[PDB]
Amino acid sequence: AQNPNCNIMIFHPTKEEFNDFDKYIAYMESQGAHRAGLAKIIPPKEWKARETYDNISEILIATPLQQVASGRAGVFTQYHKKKKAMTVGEYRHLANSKKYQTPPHQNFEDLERKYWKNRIYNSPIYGADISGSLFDENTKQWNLGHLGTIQDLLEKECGVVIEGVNTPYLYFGMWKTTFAWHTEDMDLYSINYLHLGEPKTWYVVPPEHGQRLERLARELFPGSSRGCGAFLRHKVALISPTVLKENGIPFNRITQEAGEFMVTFPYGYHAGFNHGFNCAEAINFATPRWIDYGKMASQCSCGEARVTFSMDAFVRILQPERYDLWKRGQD
Ligand SMILES: O=C(O)CNC(=O)C(=O)O
Ligand SMILES: [Mg+2]
Ligand code: NI
Ligand SMILES: [Zn+2]
Repeated sequence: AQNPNCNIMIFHPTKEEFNDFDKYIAYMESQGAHRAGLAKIIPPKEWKARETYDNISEILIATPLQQVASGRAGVFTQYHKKKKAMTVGEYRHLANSKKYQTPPHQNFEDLERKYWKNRIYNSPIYGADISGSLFDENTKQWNLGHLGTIQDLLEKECGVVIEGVNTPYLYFGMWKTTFAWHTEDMDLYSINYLHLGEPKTWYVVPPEHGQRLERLARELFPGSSRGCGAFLRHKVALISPTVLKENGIPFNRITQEAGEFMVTFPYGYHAGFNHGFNCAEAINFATPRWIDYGKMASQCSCGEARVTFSMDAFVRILQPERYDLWKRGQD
């Protein structure tokens, strides 16, 4: 068995190997990358996402989200308070202000220490979940707006044609902006490209150990667990690495820098934080290996998780028994 300790693997494809996205994902899996839940892909030196980032300031962040924490420093939830619209240039200036800017630090480990000590005492503002793309249309390799769609994969594997579309999303971050512990919708893959700015630190639980994280979360968030049998789908709970280690939960960590891709694998729980002003692009995708994970994915039906249009068909076809209850949650 390849990668039996479930380490995060880092890949350096050549420009030739960067042509065929599906083939490269399957290669990485042949080497055991999926066992970690997360892999890094450093693009060949010949590649670029676009020519420059000098002209992005007028992108609008219609609904910036202030991430307000409750709990203790290593075990907390966050809620998203909606703020007034602002441009990317306005958000960048805000990120760099004395109130929000990255503190002085020695290295990524020192900054990570400071994040976990102090996150809860601040409420950073995240420009998350913005439909759009920063890939040039002429970028032919690993262009996250030109991937094969999940609806087409389902149709190719299973023969059933379904409605829905699959487009990318932009994330503009600042120091301390946080992504809570989650798997993707329908336990899909994700791919995330850090276009510019400061790093993103990731934590990940191997898919084979995801239920250990779920059991800890039920213990640590006992009201939420009574409310919903899949409350991590709400994407609000944070647990620090120190607390994970105290509770014996297997996990790994890695820091993504600008110009690098991360892939999350089906049922790989992940969480993390941004180091300072940055911009990432991410999208979900599927492969043949995903289908069995999609059929088994948990679902929130309490009403909180509320998701895209395109998840309907995935539930309907892969999980027909659960469909009626889940759809009630959506309505
Ligand atoms: O970058 C972020 O805030 C969150 N990203 C992801 O969870 C992802 O790409 O799957
Ligand atoms: Mg612009
Ligand atoms: Ni994710
Ligand atoms: Zn729920």
